[PDB]
Order: sequence, then C-alpha cells, then structure tokens
Amino acid sequence: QVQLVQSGAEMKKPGSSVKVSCQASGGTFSTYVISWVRQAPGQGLEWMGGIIPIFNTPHYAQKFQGRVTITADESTSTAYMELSSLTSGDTAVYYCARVSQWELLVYWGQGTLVTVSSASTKGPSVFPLAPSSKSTSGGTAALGCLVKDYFPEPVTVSWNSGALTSGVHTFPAVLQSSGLYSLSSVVTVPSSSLGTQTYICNVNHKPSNTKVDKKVEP
Amino acid sequence: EIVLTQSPGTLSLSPGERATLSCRASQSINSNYLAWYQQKPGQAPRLLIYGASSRATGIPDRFSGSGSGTDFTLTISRLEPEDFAVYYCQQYGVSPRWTFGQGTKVEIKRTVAAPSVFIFPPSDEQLKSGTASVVCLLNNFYPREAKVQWKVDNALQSGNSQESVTEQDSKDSTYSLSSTLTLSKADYEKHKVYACEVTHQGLSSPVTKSFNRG
Amino acid sequence: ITNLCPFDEVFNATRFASVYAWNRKRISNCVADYSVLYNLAPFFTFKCYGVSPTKLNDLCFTNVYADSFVIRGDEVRQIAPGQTGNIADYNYKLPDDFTGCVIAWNSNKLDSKVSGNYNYLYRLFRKSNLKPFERDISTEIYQAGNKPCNGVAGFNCYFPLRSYSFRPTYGVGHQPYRVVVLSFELLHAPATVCGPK
Ligand SMILES: *[C@@H]1O[C@H](CO[C@@H]2O[C@@H](C)[C@@H](O)[C@@H](O)[C@@H]2O)[C@@H](O[C@@H]2O[C@H](CO)[C@@H](O)[C@H](O)[C@H]2NC(C)=O)[C@H](O)[C@H]1NC(C)=O
Repeated sequence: QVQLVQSGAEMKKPGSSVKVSCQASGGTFSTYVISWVRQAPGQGLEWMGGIIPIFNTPHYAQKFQGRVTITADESTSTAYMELSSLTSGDTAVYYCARVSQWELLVYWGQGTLVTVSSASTKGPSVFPLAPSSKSTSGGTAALGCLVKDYFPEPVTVSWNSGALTSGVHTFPAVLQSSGLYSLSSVVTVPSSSLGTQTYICNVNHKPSNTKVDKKVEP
Repeated sequence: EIVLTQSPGTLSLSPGERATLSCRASQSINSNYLAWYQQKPGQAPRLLIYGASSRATGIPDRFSGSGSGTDFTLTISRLEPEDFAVYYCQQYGVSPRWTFGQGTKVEIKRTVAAPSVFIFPPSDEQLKSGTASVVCLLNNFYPREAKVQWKVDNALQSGNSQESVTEQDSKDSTYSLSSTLTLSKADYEKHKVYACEVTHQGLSSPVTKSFNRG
Repeated sequence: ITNLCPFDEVFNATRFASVYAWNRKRISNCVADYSVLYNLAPFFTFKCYGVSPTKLNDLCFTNVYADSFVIRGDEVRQIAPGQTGNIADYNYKLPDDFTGCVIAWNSNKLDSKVSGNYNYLYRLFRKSNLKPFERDISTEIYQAGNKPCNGVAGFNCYFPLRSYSFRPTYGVGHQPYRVVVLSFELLHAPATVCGPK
C-alpha cells in the first residue's frame, strides 16, 4: 500500500487561483501516471489532466486548457494541480489518483474540497423547529433543528448525543443567495413521549470551531 | 478523445432482481483498462471492477463485469436495499488520457407511500435575529416526485423557497423532503396565513397544512 | 522513450493462459521500474539468471518478452534452465543461455474454485521433448502402446491434454501458481526497453 495524502480544504475568492497538492509516500513516484479528477456537487466525475513525472509532459482535457496546469516534483515526490480564473462552477472535490505499470487498479486519494466564494468562515445559528399541538398523526409528531447561515461546508447534526438515531432525518445543505449554507434536521417521535423526554440536537461545524446544542420544545 | 456513454440513465428495480448496466465507447478500448465504481451520496467513488473483469478487494460476489471492444457491462445479480448509487464506468491507460461516463442512477422500487406533512412556524428565538423561516416537512414517501406550493395569505410564493431531498432509506426505501420559505421579520409580520400545499401521487387531492401567525 | 511498459496487462490480468498454450507479450519502446520485483507480496519466488536482480533499472535491451501461464505449485521448479519434468519437457522449456527472470506467486484466491477449476490445462505426453520457447498447441492422439489408434481416444490411446483440478483446500503444492518469465534480449542497434536511470 502506497498512500496518497492530499492537501486540505480551501476557500478561494472568485477570480483567483488554487494549487492542490498530492504526495506519494515511497513506491516509485517517478513511473506512476498521476492524474487529477474533479466532481462538482450533484454531478459526475470529470477527468482533468495527468502527468507521468519521469516524462514531465502533462496532458489536459479539452474542457480545461487555459486554466489548469499540472506539475510534479521528483525530490519530495508530489504532484501539483493549479486551476486559474476561478468561478462558482469550480466548487468541487478534487481527487488525485494514480495507476501503475504493474497492476490494473487505479488508486485514489482522499479528496480536497475547494469552495469558491467571497464569504467568510461563519458558524451556524440554530433554531428550534418546535412540535405543534396536533398530536394526531399516528400518535407521532415531528420536531427539529434549523441550522442556518454557515460557511463553508460541512455540518454534522446529532440527536441527544448519538442516542436518538431512528426517525432522525438530516437534509443536505442548500446554498442560498446569501452565499451561505442552510440545513435542517428533524426527528419523528411518539407524541406520548413529548412533554416527558427532553430532545437536544447537537450541531457541530469544524471549519469554524462552533458547537451548539438547542432544546426543542413547544 | 474517447466518449463513454452509460445506459440506462436511471434504474428502478425492486429488490433481489437482475440489474444490468451498459457502457459503450466511441472507439474500441483495451478493456484491461476499464473500471467500474459505485458512489453512494456523500462518499468518494469506490472501485468495484477493474480490468473489465476483476472484482476489487472486499466487493461482494454478486457484482460482476464483462465485455470487450466497445461494449462493457456491470451486472448486479441479487440487488439489495443498500445498493442504489450512481455507477460510473471509467477508461484509463498507462498514459495521461482517461475518461468517465455521465453515470447511471440505480434505486429501489416500493409500493407508493403517501407523505405525512408538517409545518413549522419561525421560532421566537430566530424572530429576534431579523429573519423568518417557515419550514415544511414531507416525511416518508415513494415515489420521489412531489410538488410543494407555498401560500402567503392566499398568494402563491415562487422564488424564495428551497427544497432539499434526503437520500433513499435502506430500511423502508422512502424519501423525505423539506421546503423552507425565508422572509424578513419585516414581511413575516405583514401577513397572517402561512400555508403549505403538497401534491403527491400517493394522495387523492393535494393536502394543505397551515398556521396563523399568533 | 515516451511510454512506460504495460507490464500490468500481463501481471495483474483477470485471467491467465494454460501452460500448454502459454501467452507471450512482446515489449518495446518504453521505460519500467523493476524496483517492484524485489519488495513485493507473499509467496513471490524470483530466481534470476542472466542479470543480477539489483541492476535491472540500469541496463537496456532491444526487446523483452513476457511469457505467462498457470502451473501447479510444486512444479514451479521446472521453470529454470536445464530442468526436467512433464512441464519442462512437454509444456514450457527454458534454454541454458537464459538471460531473464522467473516470477511466480500463489494464486489460490484467483484460480482455484469451490467445485474445481478444470479449465487450466497441461500436456501429458509428447513423442519428443519441446525445443526452448516452443508452444505445442496440438490436439492429437498419443499412442502409449502398440496397436495404433488411428486418431480415436481409447485404451492406451490418450487425448494428449489433461485438466488441472484446483480446489482451495489443496495445500500449497497442488495449488495454482501464476508464473511470468521475463526474457531480456540484446540484439541489433535499437535498445528501446530501458529503466529509469
Ligand atoms: C492485482 O494486484 C492487486 C494489488 O496488488 C497488491 O498491491 C500492490 C501494490 C503490489 O504490492 C502487489 O504485489 C500486491 O499483491 C491485488 O490485490 C490485493 O489482493 C490481496 C488478495 O486478493 C489483498 O489482500 C490485497 O488487499 C489486495 N490489494 C489491493 C490494493 O486491492 C489483486 O488481487 C491483483 N489482481 C489480479 C487479477 O492479479
């Protein structure tokens, strides 16, 4: 096993450039074909370009001439990928992947999220979606947490600290005209077990070091 | 300049049945250099098949690829709950020239389920921030396609609501959905009747859920 | 020379050839790191002959040949110069002036099967021993007796090929082993299969 450590998440303001990096521990870095793959969210894998380091001749996909540039450095055995003139279309996960002339697997790296936006790291404001006094839908009722206005992604949402896991539904984030992200998570509970058992959602945002717990109640 | 082209676009099959995914090239292809991935939501592509025929470490027996030249085939024999994904077919040399296929989406087929509907007024806590968010929950339903209509008083609200769709469950195989209407606290307190009208195939006539501010 | 050698199409391919009908890949105009052959997976055997293993990444050759087949574990020692047995005599024969390497790994997980894998085949019998690098693809009928059989299979009238039987409980010597013979050929003035250097 030869490992592919990619560099960490980035945020770039539109019009700038980004340089993601990819490093091969050991092996035979010079005679791999190194290659970069993009996935914009909700879409399909796109091949971007590649390089054999021992030849330093890289090839690109016709979708990207003027913008991308792949390079690689034999000494610290890392390849780089440099995307210029960014726009919002370029917010994606960027993977390096290698194949070897000794085996037919293509090996993949971790992934690296690049978010293109002018926003600033903001953490979420959390509000109760408080159950109502219908109490009638099969003895079951809904309640939840609204996780509003955060950047960049991602958020994690737990219910009473890992306990409550069934009925819980945590929705994918939507990006609003703000330029910020919003998200919701709800849980279906027996209305009997309402004004008895206490429900808390645990919302957690590593990019901004924000933890918050609210209490949802009517 | 290879163009791989997957068929069909979308597969709904009820469990245990026979899933057959095509991939076609625009030229012929060395076929040692053709792979198959599954991707389930929020995860990296996972390698299933490499060298047109070999299963990758850990992949279950009921997955299998064959084909040659211009025509390659991933087959799932005993389709299971957890076996919907987008499947990609990749071609790859020992040279810098690879390509992928637009994808093929596979999903479980259920008996139609009707959605339970909940409306949630903006919380008082949120209100003091200067914004309001009315939220509509459609809860456990098949098929996916549902229509959600927001009414402020009796006016219909196009353009200031967003939907998000949970991925298909692995136990009951139903979807969920949340529509969020966002007004300023200003506008929210100019109006009085907030309503959520939900059209779905499982429903004879569209259901409405409403609240009066106060 | 602007390409890198497709050895992977030979080492890691989903299916290997039967030893009586062994495959040969001819390699040209490319670069390769033989590094890999020293540090590798379990059950690797890696005898070498004409060259020292340590120097391959330095040297250059006109043309490399990759022969590959499946034989049975305890038969892997036939695959070496001046050697005897029903593999070296009747199926696959190396010379004496063999410049090359002989790689070979267990493949119980690839090739055995749970009812028997009966479609890897070897040659039982041949009137004459095989000349080096000859590939006798012949069906036939071999008379192991007196009476001619005029091309029918019968008593002492053997169809010349037999199926290996590969179950994954067989134990290491009756277990299928994939084998690759690399051959390093130094000839006329193009020398186009070089290493990193
Ligand atoms: C093709 O090769 C793969 C990978 O080869 C291994 O890793 C390489 C880096 C190299 O060191 C090889 O010599 C190694 O064997 C084989 O996959 C491995 O298979 C074993 C058992 O099947 C398993 O324990 C490992 O986890 C696998 N490694 C990976 C990365 O999947 C594979 O079996 C070979 N396929 C064929 C058809 O020969």
